[PDB]
Amino acid sequence: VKTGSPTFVRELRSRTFDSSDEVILKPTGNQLTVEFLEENSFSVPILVLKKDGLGMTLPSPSFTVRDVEHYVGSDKEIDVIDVTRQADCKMKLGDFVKYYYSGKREKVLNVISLEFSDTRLSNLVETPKIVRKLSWVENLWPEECVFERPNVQKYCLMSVRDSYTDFHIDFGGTSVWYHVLKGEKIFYLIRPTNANLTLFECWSSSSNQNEMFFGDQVDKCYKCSVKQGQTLFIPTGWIHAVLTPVDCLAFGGNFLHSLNIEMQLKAYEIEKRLSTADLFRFPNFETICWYVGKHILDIFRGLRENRRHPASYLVHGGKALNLAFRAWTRKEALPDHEDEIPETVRTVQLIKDLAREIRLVED
Amino acid sequence: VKTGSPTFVRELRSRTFDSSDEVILKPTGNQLTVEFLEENSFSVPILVLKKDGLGMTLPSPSFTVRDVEHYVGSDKEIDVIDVTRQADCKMKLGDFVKYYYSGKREKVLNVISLEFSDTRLSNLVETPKIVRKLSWVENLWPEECVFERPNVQKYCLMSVRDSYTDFHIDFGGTSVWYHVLKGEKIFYLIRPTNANLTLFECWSSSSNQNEMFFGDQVDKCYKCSVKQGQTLFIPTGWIHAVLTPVDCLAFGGNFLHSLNIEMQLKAYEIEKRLSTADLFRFPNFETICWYVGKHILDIFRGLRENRRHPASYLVHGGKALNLAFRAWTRKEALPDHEDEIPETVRTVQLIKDLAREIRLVED
Ligand SMILES: CN(C)NC(=O)CCC(=O)O
Ligand SMILES: CN(C)NC(=O)CCC(=O)O
Ligand SMILES: [Zn+2]
Ligand SMILES: [Zn+2]
Repeated sequence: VKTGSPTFVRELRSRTFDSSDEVILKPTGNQLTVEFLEENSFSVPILVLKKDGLGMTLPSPSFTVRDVEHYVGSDKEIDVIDVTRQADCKMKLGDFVKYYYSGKREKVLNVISLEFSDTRLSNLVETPKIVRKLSWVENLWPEECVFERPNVQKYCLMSVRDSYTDFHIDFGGTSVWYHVLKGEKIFYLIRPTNANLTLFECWSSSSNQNEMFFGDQVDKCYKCSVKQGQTLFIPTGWIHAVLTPVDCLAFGGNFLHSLNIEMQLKAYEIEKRLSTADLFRFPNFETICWYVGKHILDIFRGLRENRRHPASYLVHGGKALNLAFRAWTRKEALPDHEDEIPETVRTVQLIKDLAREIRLVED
Repeated sequence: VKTGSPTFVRELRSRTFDSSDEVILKPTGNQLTVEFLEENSFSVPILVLKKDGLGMTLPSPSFTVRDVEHYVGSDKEIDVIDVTRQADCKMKLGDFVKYYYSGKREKVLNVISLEFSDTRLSNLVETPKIVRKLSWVENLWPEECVFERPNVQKYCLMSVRDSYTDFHIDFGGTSVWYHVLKGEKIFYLIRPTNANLTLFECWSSSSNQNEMFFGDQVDKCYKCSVKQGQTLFIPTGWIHAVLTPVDCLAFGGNFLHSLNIEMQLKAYEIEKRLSTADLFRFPNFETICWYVGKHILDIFRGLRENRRHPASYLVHGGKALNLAFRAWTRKEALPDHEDEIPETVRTVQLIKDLAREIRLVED
C-alpha cells in the first residue's frame, strides 16, 4: 500500500485519529492579537472559525480556478505534484486549468505553491494582520540589503478531491497560515517534540517511507478539518500531512517570528537536512537571523536604558539565537556560513554584547 | 467597598469575566499522564470532569463536616480565616463544627489549610496518581536527610457559602490540585507573565489593596467553576482568587515538579518577598532544589553515557536551576543560603558539572 493511491486515500478517509479539540485554540479574529500570542505562546495550532477580525481582504467564496487563470496568466509556470506518484514537475497554468475543469481524474494533480505576489491577483488578497505584524521578512528585512529576499508571503492552492501532501516540516522552519475560500482540507498535525522529530528524521530517511503512514509511529496525531471560511495557523515545526477531501481553493503564507526562536532554528536545521527540494524556498534564513539579533540587542538596550524588563520568551529566544551565531562563526563552520552574514554586521561584537545584555536579565 | 464584604461578594457573583474555555485543558483521567504533560507542558490549568483515571481514592459525595471531625479530632488546632476581615486565627475543630452546623453566618469563617496526613482521615484519601508521579517531595526528598520535610500533600477544605480567598501565588511556588467532593468553588485565574507579576507585586504592596479587585488591573482574568466531582490542577505561579458560592467540601495538595523549573524558582522568589505569613508552609525549598540538581545531573550523564537526548524543557530547567545555584553561593549571598545546602552536596562541583553537561546538549 503506497502513499498516494486511491486505496491509501480511501483508508485514510476512514482513519480514526486523536481529536483536534484537545490541542488547538479557537479564538476569534479580534482575540488573535500579538498580546494573545505573546501570553499564550504560539506552540499549538489555532483555528479561527470566521474571518471577521483577521484583517484579511479576499475575493468571494465564488472565486474560481478560472478567475485564478485570469489574474495570474495562462502561461505562468507552476509546480504541480502527482499525488499517485508523490513527484514534482512544472506545468503551464493553462494546462492545469484544462486538466482541472475536464474532470479527468486519471492523474491526481495538486497545486500548493503558486506564489502570486507579482501578479494582478496580489491586489485581491491581503494576508492576516497578525501575520503581517509578526513577520520577520515583512518588518525586519532591510531595503539596503543586497541579499535575495525570500518571497513566500502569498500562495494560492488549488487542490482536487483526494489530493495528498505527505508529512513534512515546512521550509525555512516557517510558520504557516491557510484560509479555505472553498471546499475543505484535513490537516493531520504532530507536535515537534525532540522525541517525535527523531522518529520523523528516521522515517524521512527510511528506505520504505512511501509504505509507512508516519502518524501511526507517534503518540498523538491530530485530525483538524479546515472547512470553508475558516483559517488555520500552524506553528513553527509542526509535522503535518494534508488530505483534500473535496475540491478545494485556499490561500496561505509562510512566515518567521520572534516568539519561539529556538524552535525556529531547530526546525530550520532539520528541514535543511531532510529536504529533497532542489531549491531553497526560503533563501537566506541566516541572514534574516543576523538582522534580528541586532534588533533584539537594541530592544534589550532600550529596555535596560529605561529600567524595564523583557518578556521571558524573548530572553530565551535571544539566548538561542546567540548560540546559533557562535556555532555559525566557529573557525571550522565559518566557511559554510560566511556568505549569509550581512557585510554591515560585526559578528564578534554582536555576540559579545548580546551575551552581556542577556546576563544582565537573569534572576 | 472592601475585599470580603457581602456587597463585595454580591458584586463578584455578578461579575462578567473571560471564559475559562479559552485557556484550560479538559483531558480525561486516563489521558492525564506524565507524557501528556511533558508534551503539552503544564502551563495552563487543567479541569478533569470525572475522577475516573486519576487514581484517586476518596470517600463518597455524602461525607460531611462531622465526618471530618470524627477522623481528625475535635481538639486539633486549625487555621481559620475571617472572610469579612481577611484575617487569620487558630480555632478548635470542634468550635469550627459548632459554628459550621449552627448556620450563624454573622462571621464567615473558611477553612482551607487543614493538613490531615497524620490523622486517620489520611487513610480515606489518596491523591491523584499524576501528582504522586511528579512530586519532588514524594520522589526525590531523601530519607537520610535531616532537614525538616515539608508536609503539604493532603489538605481538607471546608468552605461556607460566600467564602473568599483573595488573589495570591501559592506558597513555595508549588502547583496545586483540588477535588470538589461537594458543592462548588469558582477560581479566578490570571497567567503569571512577567507583565502580570509586576502588576501583582505592585498591588500586593499597594496601600489600599483591600479596596482593589486585582482581576480588573490585568488583561485576562479567567472564571473557572469547579463543581461536584470535578478536579482542577493549577500550574506553577498562577495568580488566583477563590469564591465559594455554595457550601463546599473539597480536598487538595501542593507539589513541585520538574516541568518548568524556571517558573518554579521565579514563583518562589516572588511569593517569598510578598508573603505576609508568619511561617513558611514550604520549608527548605532550596534544599529540595539542590537534591533535584544532582538527580538532573545523573540523568544527563545517563542519557549521554547511552547516546540519547534529553527533552528541551529539562535542558532549560537545568540551566535555570544552575543559575539559582550560582546566585545562592555567590560570596555575598552565601550566608542567607548556606543553611539550606545539604551537607552531602559539593556545590562548586555540582554547578561546574551541571554546566558542562548542559553545554554538550546545545545544538
Ligand atoms: C508544504 N507546505 C508548505 N504546504 C502544505 O503543507 C500544504 C499542502 C496541501 O494543502 O496539500
Ligand atoms: C491559598 N491556596 C494554597 N489555597 C487556595 O487558593 C484555596 C482557598 C479557597 O479555596 O478559598
Ligand atoms: Zn506544509
Ligand atoms: Zn492558592
